[PDB]
Amino acid sequence: MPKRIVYNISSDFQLKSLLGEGAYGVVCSATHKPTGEIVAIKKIEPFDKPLFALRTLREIKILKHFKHENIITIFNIQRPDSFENFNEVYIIQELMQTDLHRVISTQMLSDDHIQYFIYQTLRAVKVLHGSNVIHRDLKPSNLLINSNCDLKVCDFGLARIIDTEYVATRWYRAPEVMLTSAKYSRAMDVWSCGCILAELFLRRPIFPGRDYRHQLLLIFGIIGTPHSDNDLRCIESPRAREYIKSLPMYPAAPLEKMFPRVNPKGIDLLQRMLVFDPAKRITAKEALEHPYLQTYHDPNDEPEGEPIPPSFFEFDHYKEALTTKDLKKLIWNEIFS
Ligand SMILES: Nc1ncnc2c1ncn2[C@@H]1O[C@H](COP(=O)(O)OP(=O)(O)O)[C@@H](O)[C@H]1O
Ligand SMILES: [Mg+2]
Repeated sequence: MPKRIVYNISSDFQLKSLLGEGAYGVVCSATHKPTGEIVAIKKIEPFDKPLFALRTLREIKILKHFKHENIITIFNIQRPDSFENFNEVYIIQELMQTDLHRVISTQMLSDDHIQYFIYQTLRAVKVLHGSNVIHRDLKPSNLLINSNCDLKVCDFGLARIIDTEYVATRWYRAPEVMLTSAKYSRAMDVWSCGCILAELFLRRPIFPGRDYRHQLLLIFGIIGTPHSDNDLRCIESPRAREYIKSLPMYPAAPLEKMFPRVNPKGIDLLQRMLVFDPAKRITAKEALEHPYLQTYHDPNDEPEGEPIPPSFFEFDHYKEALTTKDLKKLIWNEIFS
């Protein structure tokens, strides 16, 4: 483990390996000496900028509010010693074996495993959506996987309650999001799920855009360029509609020929997810009922979720901006709840 990685945690924990390292979070596996149980600990420094603190607060509230087989299980959160020296949050969770990005990049998955993985992802999206929560950052690296192929979603800080900012990786973001100030919608998560399913089939990301322009170019190269007014109707900005009209007119690609080895039923489901008009995209519930997933579908074992009021994230609607001191107290009081 790199010496540059410093955790200020209980002596009952012995850090083992670095699992993830970014500008927002750092994740390591650790041995809980007292029990010999190995866990994952996510370290976050949330108070340099408001966006980091907001992301931290949403992540911990969602983690502590949800209980679902396809949502990572949180075990504990370190209790800070003093409000003054409180500058790091440590989230203790169940240790998973790997993540779907690593699996896709290292394994030749069978159609059955692809079905099971997308099924579990959609089952988690169903409960979030039924609770009026959109994830906004679904992608393979945020899907945790165990040896028995159980999949659990993580990284809930970019979530919003449906009623500078961190944004999802461009490769998995819905087109309408990069074309205007689109209203939050469940359809954006479904788009990400479509990108994840396409990636499972292709074994590499399907829309690896180098930038905003390129991303839209790759997307339309596959789903087809919306041409008529009716198609361009979902786009609010007239400037955005004009820009789309300046792109080449691509027809929808023949996926049956683009994926001759893939299960036809899987391609059908994929085409129902990667639709330009967000309103025409299949819902998570409908996707679970799709023939491609009949082996796993169980209408009596797919939690619908319970509505969460927007006030759960009341801070997202503040007029007079929140100070970092305001956010520090909010996170502190959430830890002790
Ligand atoms: N509970 C966990 N068990 C095993 N690995 C994990 C766990 N949580 C995160 N990871 C690893 O750490 C990476 C980053 O974690 P993530 O929670 O997505 O934070 P970030 O906000 O930095 O993306 C994941 O992509 C995964 O490889
Ligand atoms: Mg992540």
